[PDB]
Amino acid sequence: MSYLIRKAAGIGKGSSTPNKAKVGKLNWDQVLEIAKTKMPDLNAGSVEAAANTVAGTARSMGVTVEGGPNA
Amino acid sequence: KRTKFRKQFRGRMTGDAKGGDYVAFGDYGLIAMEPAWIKSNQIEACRIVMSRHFRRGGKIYIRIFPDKPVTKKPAETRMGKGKGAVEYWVSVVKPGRVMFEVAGVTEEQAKEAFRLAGHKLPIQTKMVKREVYDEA
Amino acid sequence: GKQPIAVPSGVTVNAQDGVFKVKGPKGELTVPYNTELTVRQDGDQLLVERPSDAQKHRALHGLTRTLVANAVKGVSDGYTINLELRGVGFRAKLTGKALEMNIGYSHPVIIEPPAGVTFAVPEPTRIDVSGIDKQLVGQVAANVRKVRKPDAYHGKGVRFVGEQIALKAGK
Amino acid sequence: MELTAKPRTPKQKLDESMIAAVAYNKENNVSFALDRKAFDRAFRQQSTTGLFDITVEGGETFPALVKAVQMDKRKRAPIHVDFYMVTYGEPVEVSVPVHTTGRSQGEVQGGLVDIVVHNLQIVAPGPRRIPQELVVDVTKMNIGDHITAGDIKLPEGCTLAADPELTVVSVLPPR
Amino acid sequence: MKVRSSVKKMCDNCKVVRRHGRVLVICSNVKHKQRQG
RNA sequence: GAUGUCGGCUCGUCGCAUCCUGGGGCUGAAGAAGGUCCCAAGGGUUGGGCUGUUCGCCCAUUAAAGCGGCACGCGAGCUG
RNA sequence: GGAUGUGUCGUCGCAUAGACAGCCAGGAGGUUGGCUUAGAAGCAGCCACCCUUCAAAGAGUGCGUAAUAGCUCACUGGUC
Ligand SMILES: [Mg+2]
Ligand SMILES: [Mg+2]
Repeated sequence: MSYLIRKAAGIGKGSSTPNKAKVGKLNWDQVLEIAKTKMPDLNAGSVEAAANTVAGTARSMGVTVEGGPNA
Repeated sequence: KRTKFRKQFRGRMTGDAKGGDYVAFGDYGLIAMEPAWIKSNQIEACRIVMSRHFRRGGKIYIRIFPDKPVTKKPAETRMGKGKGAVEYWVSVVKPGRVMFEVAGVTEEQAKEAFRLAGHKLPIQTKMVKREVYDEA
Repeated sequence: GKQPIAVPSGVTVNAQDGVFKVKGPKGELTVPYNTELTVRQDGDQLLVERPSDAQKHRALHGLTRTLVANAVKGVSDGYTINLELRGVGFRAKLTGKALEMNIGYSHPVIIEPPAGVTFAVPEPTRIDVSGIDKQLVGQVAANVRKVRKPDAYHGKGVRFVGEQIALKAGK
Repeated sequence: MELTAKPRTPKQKLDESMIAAVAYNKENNVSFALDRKAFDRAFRQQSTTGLFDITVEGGETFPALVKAVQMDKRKRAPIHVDFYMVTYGEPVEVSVPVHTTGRSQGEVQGGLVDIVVHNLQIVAPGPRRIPQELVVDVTKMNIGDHITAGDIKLPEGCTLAADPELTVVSVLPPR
Repeated sequence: MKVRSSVKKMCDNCKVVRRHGRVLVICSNVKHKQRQG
């Protein structure tokens, strides 16, 4: 999971402090190719049950969230 | 710790706490239950203990201060004059007085941090919180 | 709390005065207790009532009831402890009424049991202690356990058949 | 809130679950003998910002607010209460608890939220129309961010008794 | 046996059971054995 | 109008906060050798070199070569 | 300084819609969270404590290994 974000955004290690100087930003369509290769291991239902779990790994790593719900 | 300048020497006497609230500054506090002479190094022990426990923040309020000179026994004597200023500095602490108060740390993060500090003190103590509104 | 007592067939509780006597098919086993607390058969089963509810009365309550159940289950079917020897060369035999162990010590250990208690050995690396009173069987087996306590490095010694032992292990 | 007698001889209440108190406005300055347990249970809910209907011996219901409490040192238990007899249309200056809402984009960064004034003095609100709390947003704050008097929302027709540039909530750095 | 004049709770396994008017501690781990004399 | 003062010798006895020996618990206790704490005062606790020395250092052994009290125990007992 | 010693009064909760304890049984997918390193995976230290499935499982408490695994708890039903 760590390598898929590191290759797409262009990260080497991660982040020493995930609260101060951030890392980068990614788009929502990129989440489709991560969950499709990691679908047999997933216990989740369909569509909404896999799109929300992947985004959480970008939190502690330092990669900023794009868009989200409402408006 | 020690004061900057003054008079040099003093005296000694006791009766119940004068100017020591409960709240103000912090959320939780530590209160003396017995009358004592709190040494400079005694406070410096408590500061360091609580300081370590919180790691980063320094949200500790030291309400007491060693504004008092104490003297000592050069080696034996009595035949001769008044004694050495430079033994220690003290804060006269009467029951009720708040010595220390903490900010931002949790209930337990304070119960324990004060428990450790108590063990470095020459007197019985107790932990306190809110509802102290005389003047603000 | 402690309240219900199951009393099958050959039970005969003659709890007169301070001697709370219990006669049955597996010999006569007597057991003494406090008179300050009440005890008698209420038709089919038994009950041990307590007067006060402070603490000194509460403590003797649960104790008095378990001990009567122990004396009841005693004269009913009986008590039997299963012990297991472990370690190279360790073995036990029978010399009449006495148990004889050969467990690593320069001389062989012999244990003559007290009254009502009986020793038995199926395979020479297994000991069986059976008798009337739970305490006497408890002690006798503990004395046999004392002969060699299982060690923290190899568990060699006298253990409780299906007994679990933690192993330190140095070298 | 209920109470009995009122003399200057307090041995009849000393050992008992009672606190000697008073209520004043500019007419009746009535002395008390209220229940310690009841006053404690209730005062902790209402504080100074709140008031309660106090019925004396028999039936004389009066609305009153808590002015000052003089508690015993050594044992933090209160010993004397001062009540202020509420009018109808206009009250006094009331110290209001300054609380916080939401996380700060500075608190998570390295520092922490420090409420300098725990209670705030406010001019002419109106009695029975007094703010029981004082919610203040902190989210906008970083490190070196102060919030003064002229930055706090006052609930309908209320004014600040304290100075315009008096620091209320400041977010402080680490160590 | 670590004879400490101030026996306190270390982990959720220690059972404080008194003996002949003295504070004694019985626990699963052998190092945890605390007494006052 | 006097309670002889250091050390030694002689003679003992007593406390235990135990040096040995006895019993235990934990151990970073495999065994052997230890460490450490608890219980324990019955007996034991070497001979020399240097120094008035107590002390201490060394030699050679030991199960061990304990620390203290007794007017820094003991001069109507000796030394000096 | 310490402690389920008994006596009496208070504060906070959880409960016959069945709790505390106890036995059967589950143990989280992501993920060997990122950093930090010769390795640091729930468990040497810096930042957070987000998500999915539901009857439930906390980037998780203490032990174990050199890092793993093991074996449990915080939480979830039955029997009571
Ligand atoms: Mg002289
Ligand atoms: Mg020994």
